[PDB]
Amino acid sequence: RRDWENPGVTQLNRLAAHPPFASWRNSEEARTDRPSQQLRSLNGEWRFAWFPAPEAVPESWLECDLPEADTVVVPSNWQMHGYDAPIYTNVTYPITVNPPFVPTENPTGCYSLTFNVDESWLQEGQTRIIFDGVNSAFHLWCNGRWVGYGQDSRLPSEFDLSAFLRAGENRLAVMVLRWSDGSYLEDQDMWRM
Amino acid sequence: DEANIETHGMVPMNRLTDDPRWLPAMSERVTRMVQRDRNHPSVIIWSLGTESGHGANHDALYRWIKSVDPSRPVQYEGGGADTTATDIICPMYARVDEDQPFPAVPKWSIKKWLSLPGETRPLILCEYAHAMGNSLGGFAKYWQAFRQYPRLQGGFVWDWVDQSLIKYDENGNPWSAYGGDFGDTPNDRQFCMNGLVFADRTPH
Amino acid sequence: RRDWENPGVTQLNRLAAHPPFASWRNSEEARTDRPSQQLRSLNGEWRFAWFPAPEAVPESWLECDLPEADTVVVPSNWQMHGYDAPIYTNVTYPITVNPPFVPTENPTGCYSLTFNVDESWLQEGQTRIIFDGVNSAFHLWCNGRWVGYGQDSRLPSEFDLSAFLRAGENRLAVMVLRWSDGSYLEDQDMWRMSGIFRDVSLLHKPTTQISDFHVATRFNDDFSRAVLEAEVQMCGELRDYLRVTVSLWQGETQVASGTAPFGGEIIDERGGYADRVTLRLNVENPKLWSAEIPNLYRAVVELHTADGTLIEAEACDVGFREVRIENGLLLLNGKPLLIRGVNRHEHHPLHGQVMDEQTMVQDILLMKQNNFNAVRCSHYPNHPLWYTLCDRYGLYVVDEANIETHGMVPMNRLTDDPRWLPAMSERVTRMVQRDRNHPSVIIWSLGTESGHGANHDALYRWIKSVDPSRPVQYEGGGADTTATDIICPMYARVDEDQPFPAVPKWSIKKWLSLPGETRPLILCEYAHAMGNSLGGFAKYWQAFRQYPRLQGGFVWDWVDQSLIKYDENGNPWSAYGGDFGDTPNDRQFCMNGLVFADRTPHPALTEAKHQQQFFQFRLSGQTIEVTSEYLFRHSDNELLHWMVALDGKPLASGEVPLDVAPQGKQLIELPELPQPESAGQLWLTVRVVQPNATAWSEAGHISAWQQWRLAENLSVTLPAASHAIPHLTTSEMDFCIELGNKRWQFNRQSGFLSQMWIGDKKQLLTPLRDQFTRAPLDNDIGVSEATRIDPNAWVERWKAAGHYQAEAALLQCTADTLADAVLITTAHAWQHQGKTLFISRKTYRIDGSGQMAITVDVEVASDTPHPARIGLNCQLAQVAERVNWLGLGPQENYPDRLTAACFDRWDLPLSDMYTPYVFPSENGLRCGTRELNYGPHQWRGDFQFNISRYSQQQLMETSHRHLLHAEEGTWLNIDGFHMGIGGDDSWSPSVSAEFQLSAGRYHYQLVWCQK
Ligand SMILES: O=C1O[C@H](CO)[C@H](O)[C@H](O)[C@H]1O
Ligand SMILES: O=C1O[C@H](CO)[C@H](O)[C@H](O)[C@H]1O
Ligand SMILES: [Mg+2]
Ligand SMILES: [Mg+2]
Ligand SMILES: [Mg+2]
Ligand SMILES: [Mg+2]
Ligand code: NA
Ligand code: NA
Ligand code: NA
Ligand code: NA
Ligand code: NA
Ligand code: NA
Repeated sequence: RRDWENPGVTQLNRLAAHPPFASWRNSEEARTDRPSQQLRSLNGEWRFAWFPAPEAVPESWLECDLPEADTVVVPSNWQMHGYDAPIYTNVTYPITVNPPFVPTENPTGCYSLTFNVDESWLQEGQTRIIFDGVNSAFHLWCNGRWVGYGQDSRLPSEFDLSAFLRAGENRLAVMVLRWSDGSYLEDQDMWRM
Repeated sequence: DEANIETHGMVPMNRLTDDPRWLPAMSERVTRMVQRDRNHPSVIIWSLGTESGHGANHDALYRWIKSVDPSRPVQYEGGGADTTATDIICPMYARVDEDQPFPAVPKWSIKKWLSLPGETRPLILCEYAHAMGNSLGGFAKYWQAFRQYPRLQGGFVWDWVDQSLIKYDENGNPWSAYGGDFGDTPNDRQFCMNGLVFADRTPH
Repeated sequence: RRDWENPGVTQLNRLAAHPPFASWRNSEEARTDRPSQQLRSLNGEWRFAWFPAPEAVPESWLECDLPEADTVVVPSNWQMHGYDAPIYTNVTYPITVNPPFVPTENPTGCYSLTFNVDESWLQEGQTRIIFDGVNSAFHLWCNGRWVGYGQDSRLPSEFDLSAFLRAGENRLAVMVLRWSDGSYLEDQDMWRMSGIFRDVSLLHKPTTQISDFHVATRFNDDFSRAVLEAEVQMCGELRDYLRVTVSLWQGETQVASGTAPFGGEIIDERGGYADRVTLRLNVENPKLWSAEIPNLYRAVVELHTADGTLIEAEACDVGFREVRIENGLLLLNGKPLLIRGVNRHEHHPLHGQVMDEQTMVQDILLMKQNNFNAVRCSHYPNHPLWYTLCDRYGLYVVDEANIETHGMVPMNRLTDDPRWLPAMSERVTRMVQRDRNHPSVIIWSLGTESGHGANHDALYRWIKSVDPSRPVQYEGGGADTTATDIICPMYARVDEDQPFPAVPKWSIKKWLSLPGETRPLILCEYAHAMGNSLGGFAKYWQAFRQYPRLQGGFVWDWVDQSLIKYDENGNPWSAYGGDFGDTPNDRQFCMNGLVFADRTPHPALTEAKHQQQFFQFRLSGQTIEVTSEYLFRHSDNELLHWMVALDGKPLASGEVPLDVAPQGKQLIELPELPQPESAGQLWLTVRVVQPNATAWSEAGHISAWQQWRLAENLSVTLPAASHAIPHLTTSEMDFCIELGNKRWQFNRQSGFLSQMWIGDKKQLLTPLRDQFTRAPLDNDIGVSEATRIDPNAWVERWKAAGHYQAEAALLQCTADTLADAVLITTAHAWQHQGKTLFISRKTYRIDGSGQMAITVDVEVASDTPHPARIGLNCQLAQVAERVNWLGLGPQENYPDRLTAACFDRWDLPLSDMYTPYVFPSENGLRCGTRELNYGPHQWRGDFQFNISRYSQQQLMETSHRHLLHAEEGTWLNIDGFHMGIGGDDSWSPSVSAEFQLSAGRYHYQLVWCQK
């Protein structure tokens, strides 16, 4: 399935959209808008590898960090890290106009992260992952198992990781595609990253 | 608040937005936006996106919003700035006194646009006074009209900050780069710099 | 991927929807609409194998026929071949409600077809396959390779097989799933079946082709001039030499034509559509289309080169008509319509939901023959041929999207969820893209019973934007939401409000004038014709005619959804909910039609025909005023026949040609009617007859009728004096009376006439007793179940009050000898647990002439539920071939459903005095009867009666008509009064107050004698 070349598939297993949540367990913290122990940020150093196309991504990556990958800061546009060139085009699409298809040479960004989750999250409640922005489409894996897929580079994509998380170390695998059928709806006059 | 939808490069511009096949993809960019930001008081108007012509998908989504959230007007400039999918006449670069009668999507003088037969909507340019390089000549002409005409309620200058990027030379000294400076081609060169301030926020 | 449990995946590799194509390579064949060599049918014998789930299907099936498979005909529903059971459920979903998931045990139908494909089809062009209907989802394979997937059981799914085919033998494998996420949007109240129930075919199109085309017709103020606008789209390589020619034909005469190269007008800053072209043809004095005169033109769309070389041609029938709502009225060609509509499901007693041309033609003819001019596709796009037939025969059509989520809680849980907007949009948009060129379709419907959600508002606007030529309606959420141009309630009553919270059903007359309301009102459903129903139908039509903005409605519904099953002896019988083991099920609720599944009319059909007549009549003196309700046609195929009779005895008759303009009037002066030579009531009956046969009716067809009482001469002459005097004999247990060869016996213990003798042959099998109950009609029952009682239903109120258990208690029984007669006086009280329900006081006067005059006076406790009837009954020993009566007929008629019946002398075989409702109940009643004759018996008076070989007891104890058995003798029920049957709906008391027996005291008299 080349879900990234089908406008009929804009996501897979993605949760419903909603207003900003923090899941406070103290009304006074909610009122004052202070931090919430139930909302953790995964921003920081991640592992990253660049590929010319998704077909070039090694399957071992799903359950094992790629030795040749680099440690980079997230969030970020990989063009700003020098992996490939940012493209500045106004009206004309950066790829051949042939919907819903995109170029076979599709820059793929493979992000990964090893993290731990406090025990209590594993015994009760629902734990979801929130990607406020991924350009322009991606597939998600947690501990080697496929979780979901999502499009639209400017809105959050959320997925329930409750059934995927384990005690100790967990690993996220995010394969980001530069181009997708979603690109046909994102032809803004700005740098294409 | 504007939906992440722009199909400017299509020919015609509404080839996708008038196609029911793309209604699903388009609807999610609109509906998920409203679901996320509808509680923000700062958001006072919803936008269906930009430069995607005027397609039947815009009308459907326009009505969806009007139904889901009647507290905010909905605007969209595609297809002539005054279609059935916008509550506000929101032209891009329409001039103060001079008409630009392009076929199908003319940009009437804003003073004239307001009184076209049957027209009663407020007019707020979603884009005007292209601030590219040494620009903003004639800016005062817009504000004199905004103040004299009740229904001419302003607009949004294009735009805030230059989209120039930092590159370094041999001596590791930084310089502002634009289209094509990364080997990117085809590219549109300096057309990515239309701000009132430099990328570092230094005022023009 | 479990695509069948993902509302985000409604298809894979499916081609865009479009109007009917045939890819003619000859313009003349396109014009005449003859067959096309480029459109083959793959209908016929296929290979089929049934599996309990998709995971049980062997991979070998993808490239090799399964030996265990059977050869079956396609199209078809596999439940009809017996592979599994069809399920009948109304509102509750046939599967657990857990969107978007379905049962793991999901019946899977594996179809396959080995067929040939000629090399010419593969050497060039595009070969695609078209599945007109697959219920409810399927994956497709061609020569072992996966092609695509499709959902929405009521619209065609097309795929390009150009790259999968080979010259010679090919094999298609189709895995059909019974359940899918699509099922959540298909909760219509009908049998739940599955399979490839619609046509399958192969269509060859050129590389450069016509990919779509829209036809529009706009007019000037008086419709004296029209402009036909045709937008045509193409696929393939764009070239300057390409051209499109749209020609309009009226028979073999080309009336107009237009040619132009591709390239539309500039649309936006990026230009226009280079792959599109709009042709505009001027048409002077166009012949207008309507259900009255279905005038049609032929539009031929030719894709060709600059100098005339044809690439391909498509075409359609064009009906010049304008549909618009103005000032609160729905107008057709500038005239306010009056919809005589009916809801019609696609149902066949043997084939299930497979539709064939014969059946469709038979339905249309019956509909038009019974004065219907409109039909609603309840509740999904129909078989494509349906629209073509409606275009040609002339019926107004409401095309409806296949969307119904009745079983959800609340009803709009999915339709208000943006996550289901994609699935919903495809059912609406693909429908419009398919049927937008059919003139018969005058209104689009967004579906039914799915509440009102934001998705409806979005799609409503989409249609309004894409096709401004037709109004859009939708009843969900209150029938008057922002998603409907027409107030279209279901079962809203005429004068009575039903103020339900949130979604009240206002009296239709009240609904129109609610503050701020200005829209027209047309019920999308009314007069629920379930079983013995349609009582009160005349009230709706009187309102429709008096109020301009009340423009009709669609009766629910056309045909009973019963299915044929065979007994141990191989004889067929009609089955309903649960008869296939299906459970849960909603029993007989699937049978609400005006006609039986085999299309035999129910008695109600005639009441509808009469009320939907297109000619109205008024009588003044000897002048009959005929008014035409036709909006466009003159009465050029009608003659008025009149007849005057004295109590059934023809006095005079004649004929007069009708020449009335649409909405015009005609005065007909009847000649001098000579006074009768005897006493009695003179009756005038008029009938509109169509001399000539038509495309929908045969010569001599009766389209309308009406009756009037003329002069009446009350009899004042007393009977010839008798010399004989009946002799009264008394015993401890009986009061016997004898006169000549006749004898009467009254049981002194029961107080009823226990026997009568002609000569010395017994006349009764059961004593003549009072009866205050009736075998419950479906309307009496409502949704009351034995395990789920609804206390409000009439049957429940009667049961709770003990009307069915009441025992007659003798209060009096005397006998007096008069000058020339014997007088028996009786009095009974029916009590239930100390409560006196009824009191019956009678007198039987037997004179020397042998006549027994029975006088009855009944008292009804004001606080007991109003009784179903007030009469007498007995089982006669006689079993005669015919029934002759002077009263309303010839068909079954009840107090609130007798406008269609006429007063006259009727004679029918006993069998016709019984209406075979699949679910047995009180039936066959005839009202306003002054004389009844059966065998040597004659009853005179002013009563209601029904007569058959079935007792009320058997009828109420029997669930299916094929289980009834003729009892000994003939059961006779003679009522002085009978309650209405109702029908405004069949799930709440619907009998209007004026037809309820609430007078408290009743009186009636009957004379029983021998002829
Ligand atoms: O119409 C427009 O004009 C600007 C030109 O700089 C810029 O491209 C905006 O994104 C676009 O909406
Ligand atoms: O409201 C309705 O009433 C009918 C009852 O027989 C039938 O279920 C229709 O499909 C439904 O729309
Ligand atoms: Mg996609
Ligand atoms: Mg642009
Ligand atoms: Mg699905
Ligand atoms: Mg229903
Ligand atoms: Na102003
Ligand atoms: Na720019
Ligand atoms: Na009316
Ligand atoms: Na029903
Ligand atoms: Na005539
Ligand atoms: Na019964």
